[PDB]
Amino acid sequence: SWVYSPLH
Amino acid sequence: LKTYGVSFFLVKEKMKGKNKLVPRLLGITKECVMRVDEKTKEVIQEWSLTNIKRWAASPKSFTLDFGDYQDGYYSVQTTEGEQIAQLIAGYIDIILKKKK
Repeated sequence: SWVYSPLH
Repeated sequence: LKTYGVSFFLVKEKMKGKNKLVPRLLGITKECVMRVDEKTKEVIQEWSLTNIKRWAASPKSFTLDFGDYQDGYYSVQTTEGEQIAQLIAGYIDIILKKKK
């Protein structure tokens, strides 16, 4: 699952 | 201003293999995160919020990745690893909102 950020 | 508007969080670290733990303070800035010692309450490191690639908050610890495998991930014990992720996941929305 983990989670990311909008920071592309 | 090594401590102005920055929220410090008491997180514990795992030294080499000591069954023990080492308290540490973590300053979350609006555009960067800093490693603050709990012993000296001084800033030990500084990081950019745009450097964090991902993270994982669990009811026991918090983990972050700068995307630099070589540097390796940085995880510590945090009873509120969630808020630290909500406070962080919250600043990332305020810096990108003004960048539009």
